[PDB]
Formats: sequence, C-alpha cells, structure tokens
Amino acid sequence: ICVKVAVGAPDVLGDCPFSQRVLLTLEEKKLPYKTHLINVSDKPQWFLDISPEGKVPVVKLDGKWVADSDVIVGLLEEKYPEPSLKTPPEFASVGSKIFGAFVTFLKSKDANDGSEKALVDELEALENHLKTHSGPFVAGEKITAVDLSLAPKLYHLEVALGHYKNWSVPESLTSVRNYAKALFSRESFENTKAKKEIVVAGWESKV
Ligand SMILES: N[C@@H](CCC(=O)N[C@@H](CS)C(=O)NCC(=O)O)C(=O)O
Repeated sequence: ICVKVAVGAPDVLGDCPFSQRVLLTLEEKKLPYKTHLINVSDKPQWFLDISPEGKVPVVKLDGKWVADSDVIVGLLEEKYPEPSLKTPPEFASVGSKIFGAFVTFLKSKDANDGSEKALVDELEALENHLKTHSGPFVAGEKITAVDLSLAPKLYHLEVALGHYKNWSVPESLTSVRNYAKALFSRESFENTKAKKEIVVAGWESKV
C-alpha cells in the first residue's frame, strides 16, 4: 500500500502547513507514501477536477482523489485506525485561531493595529490548556490529530515571525515552548518539515 500525495512545489507555492499535517499523519501511522509536486500556481482544470478549490494537499486513496486536510486525516484515521490519532471532540478547537492570528500579525505594517496582541491572546489560551491538562500533547500522553494540525502552524509562526519581524514567542509561555519542542523533535516532523529558507520564501509576497 502506497498513498499518493499532491503538494505544492516549494518554488511556486512555498511550504504549506496543511500539507505537512497530512504528511505527519502518514508518518505517525507508518503509512508509505509518494509525494507528487504540483508545479502550477494557476489552476489548470485537471487540478480543479481533483481539488475543487484548487488547493493543496490532495490525496489519492482507494483510487480517488480527496482534497482538504481536515477530510484527508479523518479518512486516513477511518482507513488506518492503529495507531489511533483521534482527538477527543472536546479538544478539537484547541489552538484553532492561532494560525489566522499569526497571518494577520505577519501581514501587518501597523504595529498599532492590535494584531500582535491578538496573537498573544491565542497563544495564552493554548498555554492555559497545556498548563492545566496532562501532557506532553493537547489530549494527553499520546499525540493526536490536533497536535499534527498545530505543529506546522507553530513552525511557520516561529520561523516566519522570527525572520520578518525578529519576533519570538514570549518567554513566559513556557508550556507552549515545550509543546513546540516536543512536536518539532519528533521523527515524523523532522522528516516532513521544510527548510527555514523555504518557509521564509513562501511568505515573502504576503509581508
Ligand atoms: N482548508 C484547506 C486549506 C488548504 C490550503 O489553503 N492550501 C494552500 C497552501 S498553504 C493552497 O493550496 N493555496 C492555493 C492558492 O489558492 O494559491 C486544507 O486544510 O487543506
């Protein structure tokens, strides 16, 4: 068994945290996979045929192409249940606004707009959960789907805000920092992350 994954070429689309979420899921389930790069920044109709919104990642499972990383990891969970990555529904929303807050802050040219505070507000909510719930991960001792969704977002956050704004996560958010190190140090992450240079380049137009 070998899962086909369509991701963006680093030169044309950058690094995608939603693609790395899928790849992490395959790694953690030890599912073999082959990565096919999509060279196009445009949307040729054969690509919109496999992916209605013209987005990566897309995955080929059971001879059919399926887009959307939320759908993809859920379908991989149903097809390959061991090891289980099911996140208990009550933790599904943990960290959910962080990535969006980071993009606004990264984009912002007005240091007075409140974007930085909005991001710290979301990081603090993650910190509250991690300090008051057994770790290392959001749901406990075992890694689950919510952790593989957050990890590439935390990675892009730290890399991109460190380069474009020499901004780092506040030192007082020690649980968040231990959480990211625990995720970044995993074999699945080291084998699916992009060079910092790719991350930085992917975001240059937005800054
Ligand atoms: N909700 C989708 C989001 C996927 C997504 O937005 N991918 C971006 C790259 S990070 C993309 O393909 N953008 C294509 C474009 O419109 O340029 C998912 O989880 O897979």
